[PDB]
Amino acid sequence: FRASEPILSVLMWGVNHTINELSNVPVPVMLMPDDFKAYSKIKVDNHLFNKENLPSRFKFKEYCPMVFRNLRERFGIDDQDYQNSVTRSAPINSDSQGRCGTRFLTTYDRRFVIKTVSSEDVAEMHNILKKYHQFIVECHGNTLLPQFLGMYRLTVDGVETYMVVTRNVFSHRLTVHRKYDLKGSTVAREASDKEKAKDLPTFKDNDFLNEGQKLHVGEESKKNFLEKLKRDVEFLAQLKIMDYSLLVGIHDVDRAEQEEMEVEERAEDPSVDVYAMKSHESSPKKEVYFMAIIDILTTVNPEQYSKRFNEFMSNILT
Amino acid sequence: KLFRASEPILSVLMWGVNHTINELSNVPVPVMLMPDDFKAYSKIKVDNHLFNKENLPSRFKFKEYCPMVFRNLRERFGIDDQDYQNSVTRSAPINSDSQTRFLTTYDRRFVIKTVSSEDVAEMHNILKKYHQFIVECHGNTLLPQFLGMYRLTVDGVETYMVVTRNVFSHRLTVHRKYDLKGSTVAREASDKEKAKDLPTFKDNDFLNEGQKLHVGEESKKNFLEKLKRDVEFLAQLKIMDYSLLVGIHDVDRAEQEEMEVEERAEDEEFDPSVDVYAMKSHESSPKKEVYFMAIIDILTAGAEISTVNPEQYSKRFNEFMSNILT
Repeated sequence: FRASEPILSVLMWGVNHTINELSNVPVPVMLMPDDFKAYSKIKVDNHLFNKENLPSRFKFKEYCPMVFRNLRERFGIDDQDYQNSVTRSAPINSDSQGRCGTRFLTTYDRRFVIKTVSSEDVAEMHNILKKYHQFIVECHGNTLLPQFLGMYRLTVDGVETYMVVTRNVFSHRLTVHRKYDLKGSTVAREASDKEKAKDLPTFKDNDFLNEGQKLHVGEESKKNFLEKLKRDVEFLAQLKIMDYSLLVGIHDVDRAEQEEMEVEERAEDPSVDVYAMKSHESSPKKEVYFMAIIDILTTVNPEQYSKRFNEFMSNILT
Repeated sequence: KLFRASEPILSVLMWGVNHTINELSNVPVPVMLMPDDFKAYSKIKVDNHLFNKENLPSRFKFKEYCPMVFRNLRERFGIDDQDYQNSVTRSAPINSDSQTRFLTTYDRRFVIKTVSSEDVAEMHNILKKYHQFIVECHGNTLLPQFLGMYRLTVDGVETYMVVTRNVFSHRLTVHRKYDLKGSTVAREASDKEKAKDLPTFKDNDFLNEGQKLHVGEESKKNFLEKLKRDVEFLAQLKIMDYSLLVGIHDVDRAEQEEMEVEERAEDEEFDPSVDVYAMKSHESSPKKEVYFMAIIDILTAGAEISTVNPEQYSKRFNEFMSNILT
């Protein structure tokens, strides 16, 4: 069975079809250059058949099936785990920010996020995809960079929709009590918005800066984190990357307890290194940080944005 | 991991019966078939660029007629969809002895025929009646048991196919074959068929050969009763020109053939049908042979303009076949 929105049903049907389809096409010894130009396209038109959840006519297109499929194993994700996260239960909405873009979804299990990109972006992914993949080859899938697991284009009512599935920054288990969108840019737009008075506000640079923000990772982990950062922002620099920021999610354990308790009261802490990473445990007082670089796709010119982004983040940690 | 065949047409088939059957595994089995189900269909258009082409065409279309009705016709004939699927996708379907094309799954259990646009239409006209018939016979007929009907397109060329459980068994070999039409003497014999392969002998060939066909007296009854209602059903419609396929399997001969095969692994280097699976077989009154009989062409001098009609062909077909077995 499928979802609510006909597009969410065509998505589940698509990631299911494409992944199964891929289960029969053998894993190559290496990715040829054509694999970064290939794609799969499917046009369905069922008459009086199978329509209790799917549109009678729709199209589904998967960009570079082989390269993302490899990017998946490279990020240690089992295709079938990927498939079930998307087809088991319809993907719930998260919060599609009030600006550039359209929507932000997340699988029922909160593990993967489905961002609806633009035709422009889908073209950017293709330009960068080859280099980015080679980068991922020599990092062993260890980066604060978004780990792209798949990119699709669904069409319903002749309306094309582009999407870019990616493992989320925040964990699928633990809750993000306080969030941030550190751009690192020299003082411009970065503060009080209606957001501050929202469900979960996306505070910016100066908000975080004035809060004398506590981010004690240690001296062992802060090193390893900042060293990733150095090579990422440097990679992006190698290829003109447009205004990207660092996503910051904070999880207060003690607060989590209380919330968890009330839930248990009405009837009457740990991330997972691999299966929900990007997490960072606090040196002392119970907290977990979630940090990773974010809008790699799409006022001074960005090559200089690198050193600034790293220098801003270089001071956060302790 | 399921690779494909030689001809791109056989690869689009395996891809199709695999896609459609999996697709069907998610659409629940109805309490009953609505009238729309006999008018429905599923259509798929594939266009892969530089992807998945070591066995499949980069662009192709696949269409399945009335997915729900055949899927029901399948369980009604006691066939598991996945068993059906694997027979067609596990290993490319080999060619048979086409009288356009005649294929058979690697396991010899299902036969794939290439029908015409006309036939595909005939299937639709009869499909609701035929299905109702199958409902009240418990899948026990000498009539072809249609399991699926498709239309594949490659190089913009449409191809129609009608999958059906075969008359002959997938295990036992047919030593002598026949195509008994029952029609009053005419082309009641085979020309270049007598060639050397497995000849499709005809009425008069069978008639002159003093044909022994001892089915018994308990099975002869059940067969003729089963035949009476089929040819009568076909009559009720308009169907004609159909014949009865007859396959004979000599056990003792089979032994020898089987032995030499075992003998070569020595030098150079249980027995009958399954009522359920091979359900058209008939044991001979004496332990010596197995017969395979079922109606077949259900779709498509002096004075030509004044011949035999549907209602007349019925009684004749049953009367001719009524004497074959004893």
